[PDB]
Amino acid sequence: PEELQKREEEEFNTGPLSVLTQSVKNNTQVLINCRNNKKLLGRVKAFDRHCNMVLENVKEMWTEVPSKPVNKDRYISKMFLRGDSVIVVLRNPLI
Amino acid sequence: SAFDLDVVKLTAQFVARNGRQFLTQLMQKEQRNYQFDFLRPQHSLFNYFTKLVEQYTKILIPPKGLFSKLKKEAENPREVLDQVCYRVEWAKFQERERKKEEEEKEKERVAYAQIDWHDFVVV
Amino acid sequence: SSKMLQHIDYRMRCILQDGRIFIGTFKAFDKHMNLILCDCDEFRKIKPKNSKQAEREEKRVLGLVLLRGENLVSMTVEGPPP
Amino acid sequence: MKLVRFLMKLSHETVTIELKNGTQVHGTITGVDVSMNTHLKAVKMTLKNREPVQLETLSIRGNNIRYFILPDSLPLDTLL
Amino acid sequence: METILEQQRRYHEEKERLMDVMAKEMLTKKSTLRDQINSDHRTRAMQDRYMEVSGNLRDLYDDKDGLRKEELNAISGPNEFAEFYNRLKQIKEFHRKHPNEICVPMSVEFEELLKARENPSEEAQNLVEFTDEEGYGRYLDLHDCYLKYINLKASEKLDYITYLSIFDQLFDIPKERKNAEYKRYLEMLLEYLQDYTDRVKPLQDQNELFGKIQAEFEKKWENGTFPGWEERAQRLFSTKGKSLESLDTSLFAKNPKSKGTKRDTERNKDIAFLEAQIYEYVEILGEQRHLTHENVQRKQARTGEEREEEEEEPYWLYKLHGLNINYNCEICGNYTYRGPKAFQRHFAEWRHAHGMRCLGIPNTAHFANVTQIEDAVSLWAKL
Amino acid sequence: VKLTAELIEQAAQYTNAVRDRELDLRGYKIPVIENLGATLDQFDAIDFSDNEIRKLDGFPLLRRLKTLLVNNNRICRIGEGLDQALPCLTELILTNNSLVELGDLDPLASLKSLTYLSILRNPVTNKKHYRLYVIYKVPQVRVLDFQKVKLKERQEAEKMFK
Amino acid sequence: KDPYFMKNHLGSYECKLCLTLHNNEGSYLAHTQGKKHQTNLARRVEVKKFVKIGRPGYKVTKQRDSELFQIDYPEIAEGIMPRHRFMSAYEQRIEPPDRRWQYLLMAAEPYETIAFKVPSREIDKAEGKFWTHWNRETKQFFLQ
RNA sequence: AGAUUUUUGGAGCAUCGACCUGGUAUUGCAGUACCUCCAGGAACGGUGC
Repeated sequence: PEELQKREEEEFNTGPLSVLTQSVKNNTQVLINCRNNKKLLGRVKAFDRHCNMVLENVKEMWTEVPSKPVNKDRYISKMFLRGDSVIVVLRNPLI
Repeated sequence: SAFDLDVVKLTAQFVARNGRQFLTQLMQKEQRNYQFDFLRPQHSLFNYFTKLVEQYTKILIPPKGLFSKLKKEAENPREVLDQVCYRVEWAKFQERERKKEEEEKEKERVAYAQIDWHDFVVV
Repeated sequence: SSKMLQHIDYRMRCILQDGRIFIGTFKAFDKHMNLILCDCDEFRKIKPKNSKQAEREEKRVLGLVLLRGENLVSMTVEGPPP
Repeated sequence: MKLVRFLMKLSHETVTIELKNGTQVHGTITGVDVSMNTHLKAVKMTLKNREPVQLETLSIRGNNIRYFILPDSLPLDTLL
Repeated sequence: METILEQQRRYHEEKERLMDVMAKEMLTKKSTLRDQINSDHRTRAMQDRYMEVSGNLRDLYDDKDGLRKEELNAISGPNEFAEFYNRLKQIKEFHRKHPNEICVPMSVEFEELLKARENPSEEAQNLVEFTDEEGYGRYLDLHDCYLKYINLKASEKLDYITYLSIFDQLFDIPKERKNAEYKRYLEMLLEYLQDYTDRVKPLQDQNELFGKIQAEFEKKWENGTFPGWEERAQRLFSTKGKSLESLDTSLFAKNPKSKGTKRDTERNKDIAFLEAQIYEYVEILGEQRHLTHENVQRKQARTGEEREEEEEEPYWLYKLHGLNINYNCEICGNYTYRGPKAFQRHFAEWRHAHGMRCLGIPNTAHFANVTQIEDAVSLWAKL
Repeated sequence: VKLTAELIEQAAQYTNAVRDRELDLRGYKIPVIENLGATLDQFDAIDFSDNEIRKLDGFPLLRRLKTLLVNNNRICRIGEGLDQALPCLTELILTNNSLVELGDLDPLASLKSLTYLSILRNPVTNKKHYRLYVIYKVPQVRVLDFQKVKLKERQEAEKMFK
Repeated sequence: KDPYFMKNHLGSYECKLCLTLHNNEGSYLAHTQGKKHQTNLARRVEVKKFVKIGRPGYKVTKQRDSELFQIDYPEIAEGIMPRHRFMSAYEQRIEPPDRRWQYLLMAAEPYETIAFKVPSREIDKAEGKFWTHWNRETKQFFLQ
């Protein structure tokens, strides 16, 4: 109800996902690590309690060995990532 | 109706290669005890046989493909589109002429049903 | 909705988590992504491990197979109900 | 709010669901449930280092799907 | 076989039927863009079929020049005709009429009320050649090209409006180097733009337009298509200026200009041809690009609800009354009746009277319950 | 009555006694085999008993097929493009045929994965050195007419027709 | 407003949709809600007045043909052709006795009708589109 | 609908199936893992580390 929604908003604003609340406040890009060693850099448009994120204008980079591995990357306009494959989520990336 | 159509096509192919109106390959076959009821104009198949003979005569034209090759109809889609547009314009003009003829017939029927039929004068 | 019950009792092929494909008549399903495939056949691809060797797929028929939802990845339709 | 309700309100959209074991199925998603079960029709599936095959119908589960890719002509404000 | 007589007339009749179908398609009005695009694709397919039939009919003239000496001869004639008539004198026991000699090409080149598509074009679909975002030639999909440009540039400082402004240039300075990796994306963007231009107008001659573009690239673009008042003459491949026309003509056959560089006329000729094709597609389809930019600006300036609205566009009655009970009436040709009261009502009717009038019995009240003809004849003879 | 897709779609496709998918097509009397690609490579054995097929040809590309039953027919000639259509063929039942010449089994050696063969009740087996010629033609076949190959038979096949 | 409930001749209520009867007023309002009622609801002059008439003198010339009359008319400057019609002699202004013949009359808009009596029963056809002609270049009317 | 059994993630060696040669006893009625033993060769394949 309303009390459960207020408790969910308090847990999203003051809990572990509050950095994810930084993704929807100032629209800043976040760095999410996947299970297949694919780092996704981009802001989050929508989130939930199960860490399911909706990213807009994201860039997915990974290392693929053909020797030395190359940093082959791609750019997606809109994407959705489940919370089961999320390993580490960084609020402020380096570059 | 395939055998009669094949016989009509054979008669149209044999009559188109004649050098005269009555000196053909079908006028002499009528006196050779060969029954051909499609040569008489009283039958309904004579109107189709005349169209088949006209198509066989048009297939022997010098631009029909015997001594020349068509380039505008075979290697120009714009010429075919212009011909289709001219045919559509001719069909629209024929439909407008038919509508004008129907309007004139309706005006004549309105004028004939409104005239006085009691003013009789014998001179 | 009832999209899972629309393809019931048809010759469907479900992809496993290990890479195998089980083709059979999925007659019964549940909410936990379980499948009851009557006259099922599982095909698993073998690695060539060479330069000139080709890639083959060993197929074995088991009959009625009860596949759990923890190993099933995706199910596709292959053939109509006979 | 949960993200399953935003994914359940999607019909006749050409999306691309990338699975966990190197599989990616691109097709028109026709059905989505609360358990993230994606039922699509006339899709193309490409496995890990394999040829992309074409399937008339497919039904991917919720736990086997790793990521999703939506087209650019899809508003996220009205779906949430 | 009459290849010069029957086959040429059949090809001429097929060409006339195709021209009549094209005139009937062009005379009818259009209401939607997708239906007009489907009608244009069907007309292009019919024009291609008519061109193939005309090319197959134009090659049947080798033996005609040899057979015209025997066909036009007046000494011959009814002998071979009588031989062919004796060959056509087989068994006529196949009692079957075939009116599909000329009506079948007329019906194959027509459409139905439920689906406006021809019989050879029944398997054609507009969704297999154009995407939903393009709108069957209304707009152009540029999201994948913008994503490829953002992946090649390796920077997130380029939005869709900046990519549309960079793609709007035709002869200005490029945003990247000509010898960089942007040419591999530009060739794909030109190959997509050529398919988008060929899909937007299927009735236009694509081969003649490609030949004209190749002639303009060879005779004009390779000989200084951009004169000046280093600024006098510019080369697209070498990317260097020239003092006069004689110096450019002497340097056109030079050793670095032929194959002694990484952007010479030997290796970078396909990239220059793709850039010229992209410039021709941008100059020919600039209105479609402006409409796509206006649609992108309207989608970006709208809210979520406006974008979502734009993206969405009885046995008991039969058992109580005595029905469903089979009854045989031998008078009216052993007919069936599903009720005793229904049979009693149909006994004093027009059908039973017409059945009894064939036997010669008058319609009276004594033959009301009469069913068999042998009993009715005896009842008529007894009275 | 010719063979089409309606005869294959209405046929009974089930599991056989060898734990494989087989479609029964007995009692059809099809003079030619065509349009067999409607199975979408979902069968391993195809039965063609009681048929009037004069030549075994016109087979589409099927990689899932592993057994062919052409028993009780009138096959006089054999096709040459059979190895390119069935690469995983292992069992071939060509019993009760009209093979008379020894050259009819020369395309039959084109199948490299063939291990089972049945050419019994045929006039080609009545001639002398028929099994030796069949062993010398296709050495990959291990079972010919419900009988295993022999080392002395292989030596006699390699010695003859030198 | 129920169009099925009516009042009988005995002070009762009658439903014609389901053909049911009700004695009191409380049973008619309770009969609309039910299975049978829901099943029955689910199962169920200007051109004639503006014509100028000056009556000029016509010029008709008849000729006995064998296998046709020619009427010379002035220029009418209109597309309306003069129409010919065969009528009986029973209708007249003064109605003379012994009138038992037919008359073919041709009429136009600016001119008066010219009528010729035909003593024969059927020797020709008085149809307009069959055997009549009107040359507007010479303004000559013929009918055969 | 997020806490261990299903759905918000543990991501050269050993064994088995075959292939080919000889001796050996069982001739038997059942819905079955498997199915007599010994000797010789293999330049066959699958699984885990």
